[PDB]
Amino acid sequence: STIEEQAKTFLDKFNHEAEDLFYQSSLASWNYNTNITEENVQNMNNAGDKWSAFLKEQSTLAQMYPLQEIQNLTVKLQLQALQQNGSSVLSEDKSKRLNTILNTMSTIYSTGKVCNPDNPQECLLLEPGLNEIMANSLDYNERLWAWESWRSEVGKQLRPLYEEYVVLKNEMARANHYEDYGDYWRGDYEVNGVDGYDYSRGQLIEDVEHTFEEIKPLYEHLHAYVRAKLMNAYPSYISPIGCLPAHLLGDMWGRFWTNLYSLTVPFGQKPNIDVTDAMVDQAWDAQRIFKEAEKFFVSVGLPNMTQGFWENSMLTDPGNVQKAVCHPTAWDLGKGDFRILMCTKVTMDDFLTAHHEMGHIQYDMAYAAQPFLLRNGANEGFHEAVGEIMSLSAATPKHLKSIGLLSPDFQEDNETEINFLLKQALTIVGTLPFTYMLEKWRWMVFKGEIPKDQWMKKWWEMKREIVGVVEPVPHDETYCDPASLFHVSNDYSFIRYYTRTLYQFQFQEALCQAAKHEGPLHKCDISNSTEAGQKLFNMLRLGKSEPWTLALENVVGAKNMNVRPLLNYFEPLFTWLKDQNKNSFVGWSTDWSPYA
Amino acid sequence: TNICPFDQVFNKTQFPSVYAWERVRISDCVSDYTVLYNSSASFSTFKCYGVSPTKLNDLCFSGVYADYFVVKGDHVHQIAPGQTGVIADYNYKLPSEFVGCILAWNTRTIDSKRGFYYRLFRHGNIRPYERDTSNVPYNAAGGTCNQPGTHNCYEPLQDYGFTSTSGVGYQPFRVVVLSFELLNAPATVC
Ligand SMILES: *[C@@H]1O[C@H](CO)[C@@H](O)[C@H](O)[C@H]1NC(C)=O
Ligand SMILES: *[C@@H]1O[C@H](CO)[C@@H](O)[C@H](O)[C@H]1NC(C)=O
Ligand SMILES: *[C@@H]1O[C@H](CO)[C@@H](O)[C@H](O)[C@H]1NC(C)=O
Ligand SMILES: *[C@@H]1O[C@H](CO)[C@@H](O)[C@H](O)[C@H]1NC(C)=O
Ligand SMILES: [Zn+2]
Repeated sequence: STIEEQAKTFLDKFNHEAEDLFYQSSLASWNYNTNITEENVQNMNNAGDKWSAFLKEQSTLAQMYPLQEIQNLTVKLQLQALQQNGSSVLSEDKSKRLNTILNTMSTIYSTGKVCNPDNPQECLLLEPGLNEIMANSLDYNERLWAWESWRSEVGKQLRPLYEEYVVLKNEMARANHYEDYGDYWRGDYEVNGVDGYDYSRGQLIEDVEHTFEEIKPLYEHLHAYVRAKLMNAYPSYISPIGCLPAHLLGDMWGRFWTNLYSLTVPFGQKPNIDVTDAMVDQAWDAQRIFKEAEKFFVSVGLPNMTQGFWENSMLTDPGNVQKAVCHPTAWDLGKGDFRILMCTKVTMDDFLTAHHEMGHIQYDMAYAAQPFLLRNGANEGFHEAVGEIMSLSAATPKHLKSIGLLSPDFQEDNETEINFLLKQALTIVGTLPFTYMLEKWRWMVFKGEIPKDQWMKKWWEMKREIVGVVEPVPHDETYCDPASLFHVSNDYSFIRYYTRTLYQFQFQEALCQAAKHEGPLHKCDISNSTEAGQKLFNMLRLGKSEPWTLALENVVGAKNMNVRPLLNYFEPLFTWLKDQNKNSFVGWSTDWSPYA
Repeated sequence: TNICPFDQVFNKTQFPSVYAWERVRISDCVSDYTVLYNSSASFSTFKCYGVSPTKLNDLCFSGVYADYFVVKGDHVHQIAPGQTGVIADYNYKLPSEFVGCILAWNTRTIDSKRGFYYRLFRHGNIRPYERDTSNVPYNAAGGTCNQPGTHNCYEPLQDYGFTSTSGVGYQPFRVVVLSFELLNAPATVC
């Protein structure tokens, strides 16, 4: 009769019909990833295209049910998902031109090589090579060569291609009732139709800047301390009032500062915690690692793994003649099928990432009862944050004592506490200015407020003001340095890394109160706590059926992202850092340059 | 008096779909239910309505039926007196004054193939103990359509994709339903 009854019928056939195809397509991908043959890839190609051709045909007749005559909110969410025109709005020739442009960027980035001077025969690549230098070299004139050459041969050839990438993808957003491409990516945080929970697309910019204004006092103190320790390594290359050259941060792009731990350890005579030796002495294997991590989730009230998880998953390198891809991943094949692919080793690094992957699986079980189109996290930054907080708890010394890996005769002193936090700070805090600046540069380029003749000029002006990193060699308008990163060249959004960091410390703080934890936030463990698990399970079982604003309120009791819990985690490090820079300068001056 | 045919219908080679269930008839025989009690752990569901589950062997009925089909593990709770679901609306219905027993068990290694179907849409709920075996397209705004896959026209039969790798809730189950009649009549099964 009405238009809602005929819309629910379309959402009743699709759910049962799409699930069948999604299982077969995901079954062919598993076989190739565990058995690499030229015949197994044929099954993936044959099965995958069937699913791809299924969606466009089904979405074609989903546009004939208008959205202005439906009052039931759970139906509008599903209909809006299937009403997305996508890249199908562009013409026949414009779509092809965009498609070949993207494939070119993936090809050039993966096969890029640099040939060293005086040896024109043997050349060096990135995945091995250039990396090794940017992780294990202390020579000033050798790191500079690798930094500049890669951006001179790979980056320069991406300059003309990236210009067309903006203009061909801005018009796609304009036809889709968005004023630019940047607003497309900001639509993942949009909530409409619920009173008291609305979140406009333009409010993401205001909130990100508001939270970042409270991070600078912590960032400057860590920035000044790193600069002082780096003057010892390189005698006459760093100024005490200036910035840090871009080729001395422990990696190629400055994204993470983890490789600087050797030169910036506060107390070098005290070693870190490593339980690899204790595991091999007790004959731990791959099966034991995944058996112990399952017990962690049972204690907090969450369910345990299915029978098919053990019979079907892959937890050890096949060896012999069978080949496979060794990237750790979590699979949701459909129809209640969950597996894990991992080339496990008996180490501490592999013990922690087992909890990270198994945390993903628990999320997938929670919303398996939801409709098919509403089976995901609240937004792009929710799935990763859930897994991260599980690895934080397992890495605590108190947890390791319980599972018998660390002896009860292990005393924790304040010296080792600072060492642990600085290692964490060089990875979490150090990447926040980098993520905020790059996304801001991409956002303002799409709006068009940065002219094509000032792309590089404003790139390094924001670097010196927000990140405080100066270039070693002047870069003119023919360079495309931001395109040298994997995410930028391969069309991936970057703002999910900023929100994931903030979400993961709001979740941790809320869960530690439910467990009645007293003391610094970095020692809190959520094991054997049913209240923490019950609070977390309410968010997990919602899925995409509810606004992320309300889902966040179910755990932390707030409707907006906050940065205060992040500073609480790193508060002890803040006090120690101030006492180090009393006889030193905090901040940087933009007028300095190593080339003048 | 001869022995009941319960072991010839409780163990066959092929079972039908829910939309087409069989009604093998049991009459003029003596029956022994201890065979279904020795293999009690093989049944994932043993529910009896009207009569007690234990101490039912010494009963006398005026007529006993038997219906058997294959349904997924997520639709097993729908076979009961009083429910809406999807099976209780269009595939198999039980009267509210039903008396009998319901049995089900897992057959993941036998019925794990394509070929089992069930009804999805129809015009109105069916009556108790009704059999529908039509294959005509369905519409949400009129009578009969002549083009499945076309706007407001839908095919009413969905396949039970059966794979041994799937979860427990999506794995095949075989259901046998026994109905007992206890009115004033000559005794047939005792
Ligand atoms: C892997 O693929 C090869 C293809 O020649 C096949 O012979 C082999 O049986 C496969 N391995 C497994 C475990 O199925
Ligand atoms: C949306 O429809 C479902 C159908 O089961 C119903 O349960 C739910 O209450 C409806 N929500 C609204 C907005 O009323
Ligand atoms: C989960 O643990 C409970 C208690 O040990 C057990 O009864 C149940 O069978 C387990 N489920 C699985 C399949 O791990
Ligand atoms: C076949 O099944 C019937 C009941 O389902 C059982 O009594 C009989 O013993 C089974 N056959 C065998 C060989 O076990
Ligand atoms: Zn992950």
